[PDB]
Amino acid sequence: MQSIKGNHLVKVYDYQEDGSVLLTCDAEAKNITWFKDGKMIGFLTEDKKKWNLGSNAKDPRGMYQCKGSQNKSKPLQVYYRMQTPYKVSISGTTVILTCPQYPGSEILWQHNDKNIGGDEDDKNIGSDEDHLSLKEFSELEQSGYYVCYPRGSKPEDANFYLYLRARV
Amino acid sequence: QVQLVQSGGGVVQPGRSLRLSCKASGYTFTRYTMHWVRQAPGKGLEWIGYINPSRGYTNYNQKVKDRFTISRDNSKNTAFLQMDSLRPEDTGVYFCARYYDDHYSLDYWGQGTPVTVSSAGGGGSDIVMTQSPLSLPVTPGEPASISCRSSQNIVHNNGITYLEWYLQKPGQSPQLLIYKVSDRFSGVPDRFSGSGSGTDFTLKISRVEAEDVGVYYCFQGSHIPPTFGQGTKVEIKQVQLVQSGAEVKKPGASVKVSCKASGYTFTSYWMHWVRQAPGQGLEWMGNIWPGSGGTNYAEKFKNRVTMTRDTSISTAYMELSRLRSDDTAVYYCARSGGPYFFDYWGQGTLVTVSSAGGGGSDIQMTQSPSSLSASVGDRVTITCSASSSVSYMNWYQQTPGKAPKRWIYDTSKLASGVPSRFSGSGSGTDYTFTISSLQPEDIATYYCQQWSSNPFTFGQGTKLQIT
Amino acid sequence: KKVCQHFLSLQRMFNNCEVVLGNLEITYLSFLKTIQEVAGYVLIALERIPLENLQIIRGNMYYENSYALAVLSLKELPMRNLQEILHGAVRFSNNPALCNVESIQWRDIVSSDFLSNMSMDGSCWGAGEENCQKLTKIQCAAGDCLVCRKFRDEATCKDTCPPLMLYNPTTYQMDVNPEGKYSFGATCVKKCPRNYVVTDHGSCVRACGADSYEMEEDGVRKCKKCEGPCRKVCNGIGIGEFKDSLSINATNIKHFKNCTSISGDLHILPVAFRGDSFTHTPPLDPQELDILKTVKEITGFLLIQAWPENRTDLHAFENLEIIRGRTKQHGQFSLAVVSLNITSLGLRSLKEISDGDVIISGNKNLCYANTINWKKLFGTSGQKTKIISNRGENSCKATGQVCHALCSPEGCWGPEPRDCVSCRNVSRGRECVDKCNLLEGEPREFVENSECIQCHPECLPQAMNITCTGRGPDNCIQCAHYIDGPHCVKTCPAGVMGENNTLVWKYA
Repeated sequence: MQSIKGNHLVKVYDYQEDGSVLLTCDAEAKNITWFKDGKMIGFLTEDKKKWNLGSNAKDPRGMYQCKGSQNKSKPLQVYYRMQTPYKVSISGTTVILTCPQYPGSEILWQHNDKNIGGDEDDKNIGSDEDHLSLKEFSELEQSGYYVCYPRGSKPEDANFYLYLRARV
Repeated sequence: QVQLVQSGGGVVQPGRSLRLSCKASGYTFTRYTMHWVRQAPGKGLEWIGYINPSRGYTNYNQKVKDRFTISRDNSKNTAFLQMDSLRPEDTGVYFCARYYDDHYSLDYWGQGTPVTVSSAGGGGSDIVMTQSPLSLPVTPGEPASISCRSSQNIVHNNGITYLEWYLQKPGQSPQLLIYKVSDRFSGVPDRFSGSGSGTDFTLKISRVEAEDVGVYYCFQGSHIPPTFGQGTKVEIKQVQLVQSGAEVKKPGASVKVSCKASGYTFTSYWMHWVRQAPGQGLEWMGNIWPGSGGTNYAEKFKNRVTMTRDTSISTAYMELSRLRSDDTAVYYCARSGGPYFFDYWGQGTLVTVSSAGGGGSDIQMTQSPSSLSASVGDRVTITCSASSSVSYMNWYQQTPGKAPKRWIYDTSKLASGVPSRFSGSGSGTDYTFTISSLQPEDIATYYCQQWSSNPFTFGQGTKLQIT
Repeated sequence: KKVCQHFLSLQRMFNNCEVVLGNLEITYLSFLKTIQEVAGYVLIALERIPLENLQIIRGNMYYENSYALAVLSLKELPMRNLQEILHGAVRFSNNPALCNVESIQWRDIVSSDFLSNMSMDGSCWGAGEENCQKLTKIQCAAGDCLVCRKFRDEATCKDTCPPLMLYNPTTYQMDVNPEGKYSFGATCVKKCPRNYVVTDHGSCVRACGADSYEMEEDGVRKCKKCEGPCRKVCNGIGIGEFKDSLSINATNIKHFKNCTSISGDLHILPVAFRGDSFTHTPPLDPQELDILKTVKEITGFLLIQAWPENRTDLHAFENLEIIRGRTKQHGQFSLAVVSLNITSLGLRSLKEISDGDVIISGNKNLCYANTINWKKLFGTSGQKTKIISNRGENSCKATGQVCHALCSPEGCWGPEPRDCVSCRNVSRGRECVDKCNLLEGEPREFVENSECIQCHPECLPQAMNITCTGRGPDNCIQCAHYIDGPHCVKTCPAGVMGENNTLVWKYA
């Protein structure tokens, strides 16, 4: 989530005074090239480097990846609601997240670099195979990066992290 | 000291079930995933699966998912491996390993439990009926003689040498030729004849014609489990039971082979169901008296197969569940006769079972060299190639007769107690394990393991020796 | 006085035996000292065996032939009291270690049996000069006899104990004896003791199951003759050792011989008479099926779905009498003779089909079947017969395969006069002739409850009216032989037992 290890150089700049979603690219600044769903959405030649996806009220979504002088970085699944991507399902105040890769192994989940869904002592947090359910969703507290990985693998080895921002 | 203890193994007959126990000590059992690795004789480590003691979630290899059951007892800190319908291919050492999620390696390995799936089904039941010739070719019109020897004396309490030598013409149901020790079945010409006593028996074709072509498989009816012999395929130097149609399933599934009966009273003759494995001899599997539904299943499938009857329709179904790769065969449906077994046989429905095999899917680990001889002090380099990019590789050392011990984790991190002379290097699908100075204590098998995706893939292993 | 008939077992089961009613099988330490009298033999097969109290051997059994005193391969074996071995010969042979015995003669110890008296290796008898032969002949035999010739009730010597029955001339009939005493071993017992059952000869034995049957006609068990076959419960197909068998197979036919009450179910199917392979049983011979003829009740179901063709009836089960359906084949059928080639159903005795419904179907040559009134034979109201698909009823009538008019309209299980449910006339035993021998007839019987009762063979036939009104010689009207008081008799009583076993002359 916070670390860019694993080619996950795409991060959300959560320092916007307005409800605009700003994305940052962790690459050696020479020229920043941005992609959206594999298709390039812009090319920043020095100067500015953050990519504006517009107001967060527009529910921006897609797989955005950046590229400097090296190869393109790993994708960052954006899911705003105010390769197979992670599946987000919202029912009332309940949000369900699905691991894109479910080889049938014990899939572990992490939210803001903190494991979640392991202990059963949380009634509002349940894990069912590759399905992560979040009841009574808090917009300010549970939003952020999410990543799923089978037990044994590294979270940084995931193909992409899911940044969830939903107002329920 | 963290300790994993494997228990519950032993020698069992093919098809029997075994329950193993893996007690965990020295750590909180629920905090680390418990994994089982099977080490067959002469083969590399085969990751079977893992079970999460805290959540109860289980993962398994597709090959044994339909025959193995992994369970955990948090109150006992013991992991259990319940194996159903054990076959000879499952014979080997099974070891318990504690999975370190942060270290991305099974850090603690149990001493292992040896399993051998060989008991001759109680001994006499597996009356190995070795046929003296094998695929012996004969020109036409010659006094052929095919002899078969019986592992035990082929003499039942009733004294009738329930021995027979059935012919199987190419692409046809096997037919019975010698109904007793030397007689001939109706319609079986006098051209073929036989003789024998005790454990020695022989089948002779004084005149051999184009009809005589085929493979002659000898049944042995004295032993409670009927057992066809290996088979010599002779070469060149009404009532009809209709079988069902051919079907191909995927591993672990179920096939229901049907046999419609006409021409005889259905509820008056036992319907034994023999199965002829490709590249193997016939083996009886079980019977069902069409009236009373009673089943007598054999050992080799005693916990996988179910035979049903529909007397209303004069038909019988035999559902073999949890289909495995090596169960693929044509389950010919016979009717075991009065003084002769397997008299008139049906067409038989071929059923082939195999999955993708993960040739390009399951990441494959290729280690080079497989065996290396070096002097003490020479720099030893072992390569491990992955069929797909792996984020990290795990290196394990397994002493002969000892459990594998992790040597390198994270593809570069040496575990506690590992001398600095060992090093792992590489990324993705190319990894190297280097011993800068080989030592006399370093003689062992080194295996590289990929853990990016289940099931865990281990290399073929590099046997390092000191010249 | 304890009684007896591995060395430790014998030394524990014979140590206290004062008198053994079996034999003295001392073969191969000093466990016996007070064996007073033996009603049998003595199998002495070994060097110090006291045998002091051994007095009399009755020789009821013999090792080979009249072999009572068999010895082999015992100097300190002082059988001094053994003075007269009765009804046997002394095989006092093979005495290698025996001492002081050759000095004593071996002939005074036996009576009138010196012919088979072989013995080989005034005078002292046993070990030590303190013992002597003590000649008493050269009815006591052991020296108010100490050991009686035949029986000693308490102290008297008797040839025979007081009979349990003594003829009563006052009742003019051979009645019981109030002072009757069963001869337990060699003593007369008022009550058959030692849990011994009264036997035919009166000598109570603890085992009388051979050609007889156990009964309790009083407070003491009595051994009665086995009426036909005696009751011998054997589990059937489905219950017992054959619980997993699928039919009455050849390997399983033999164990059912003389088996009276098959407690499981006889279910002879095509496999049995066909012979079975995967069950490892050779074909059952049609002749061996006659073994089951002793069956008298099948507490189960009979689903006889194939019987040998050369037998035109199900003659092998011709004695089934109760087919009570504790278990039911297919739950509804109890007797289910189905799809055979039997001519007449032949089951002439089946008179209680308790539970199931009866389906006699498909037997394309079983014609006398449909006429039977299956209502009485069925024992439970949920029984409804299913007699279907047999040979043509009109074909049956035209072909003349109809019940012989010597039979009641209840229907008949066979053309013969034997197989008819009820008789239009009276019945003589299994069959039913047109008329009983009331006036004309050899046996000269009397009809009773529509059944012929053969008169007393000791009663002569009468040519003017009926011969004998009821069973028993007293009820006979004509008696050419002598008549004893108010009853006819074979002969007048002369050698009878009276108040003191007096030979009552009775009349001339």
